[PDB]
Amino acid sequence: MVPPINCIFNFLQQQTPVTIWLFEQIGIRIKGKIVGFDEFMNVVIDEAVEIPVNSKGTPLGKILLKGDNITLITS
Amino acid sequence: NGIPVKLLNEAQGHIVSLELTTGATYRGKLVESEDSMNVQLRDVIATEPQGAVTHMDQIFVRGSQIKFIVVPDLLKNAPLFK
Amino acid sequence: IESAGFETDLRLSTNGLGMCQLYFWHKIWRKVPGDVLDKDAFIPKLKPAPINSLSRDFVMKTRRRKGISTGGFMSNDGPTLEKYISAEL
Amino acid sequence: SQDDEYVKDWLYDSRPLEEDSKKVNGTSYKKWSFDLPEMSNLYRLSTPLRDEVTDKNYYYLFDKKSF
Amino acid sequence: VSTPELKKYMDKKILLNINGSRKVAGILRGYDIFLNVVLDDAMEINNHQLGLQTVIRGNSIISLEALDA
RNA sequence: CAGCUUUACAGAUCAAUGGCGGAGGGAGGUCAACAUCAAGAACUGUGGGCGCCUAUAGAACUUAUAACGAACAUGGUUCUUGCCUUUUACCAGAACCAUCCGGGUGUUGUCUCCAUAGAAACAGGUAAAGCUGUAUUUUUU
Ligand SMILES: [Mg+2]
Repeated sequence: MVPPINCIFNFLQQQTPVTIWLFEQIGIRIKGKIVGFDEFMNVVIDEAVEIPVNSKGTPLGKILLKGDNITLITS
Repeated sequence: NGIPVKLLNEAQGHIVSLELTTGATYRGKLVESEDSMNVQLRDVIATEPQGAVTHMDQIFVRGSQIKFIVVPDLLKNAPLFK
Repeated sequence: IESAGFETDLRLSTNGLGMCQLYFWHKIWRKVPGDVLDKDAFIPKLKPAPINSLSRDFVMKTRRRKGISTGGFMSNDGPTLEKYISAEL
Repeated sequence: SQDDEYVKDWLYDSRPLEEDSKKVNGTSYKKWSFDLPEMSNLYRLSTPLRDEVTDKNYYYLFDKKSF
Repeated sequence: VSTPELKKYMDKKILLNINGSRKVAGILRGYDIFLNVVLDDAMEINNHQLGLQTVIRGNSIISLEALDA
């Protein structure tokens, strides 16, 4: 068994290709690699990229995204 | 403890209906319930908001999404109230 | 066998301070002392039979109970030829 | 007036409690309802005549039924 | 504190209904008190997979349906 | 400590309305009378559907090592015995039955000793009694 806290600790140490979907949001996705972790689901992401959905690679950098509006993570 | 949530968990086993925030109704045997209404069903018909019925074996739901739950007429009788 | 009115006797002796019990789930059988197949075997008619006489008494008495033995005087023994090899030669 | 501090005053009366309106029904003298310590006193006093056998087992093969 | 009893659904594929009519197929890996589903990623709704191992947030869950019996 | 609800206050307008009203004692008594207490574990009423079935209210007392009594007599009839031999009187067992000494409640009434008010709330305040109260994923940030 793996709780989300432990799977994100794998994503923390690895820093492998993450793709993030967003809460109350279908129009945009993110593509980066997990760098931080809070006690809440707040995670800072370096090498992040704004990726509009397959209904292109748009510009985005390193971001502290407020993690209460997360949907997906996959490193 | 929540006296409506009390009723829900007491209603386990009966053929109960369930509509969510999405408006998609359900109907079948209940299995599990908790403080946060983490509902499970068996033999559940799953009518989409348009009316498209899809019969399925089971389902699990999160309490935040739940709107209202149709309980039978048996829980009217006893024994939660007095 | 020896157990009969054991609870009661114990209670009596103990002045009702000895709530005793008996039971049989182990199925722990054991040899009755004394050896089956003896002629004289025992002493008493009324009194409880001795330790070394016991098995024989139990057998003959039980045969009587079960109606196998003929009258009062009888014996449990082999129904085979050769005079039982002249009684073990 | 120390061990027998409560009953001593009334233990020797025609009707043990003529008044004592709390402890008995009244003067009809039908019912009673003592407090604890006086009951204790009564018990202690009754040591010679009291039943004095708590182990209900004791009457084994000596009950009315047994008889 | 009340742990949602997903040990009946542990190591089984599940059709997770999530925000905006989106679906997630995938075998279950674990969970927490917030219902955040740790699962092996599968094809997302014709159909196409994003990621290998995923962690879905509880707030975004609409439902989760027993694909496997 | 805050909210609500209840009571004793002071005066209130006293509408609003309630409710305690076409408001009416208590404690006892070697005091009565009445009912009634061994029965499918057992009682009674109420409706309804045809003496009964079916839902509804109720039910003091006495009990499950079974009994109103944590107690204990007596009398009768038979049947059996004993002492005997003739009966009473008796022995002590049985089965039946009765009598008696008492008991319980419930209801009436009387007898006694104490009593002895025909109106208080609302707006609050004072004080006291009954509950609740002290955002970062499923309730409300
Ligand atoms: Mg004559």
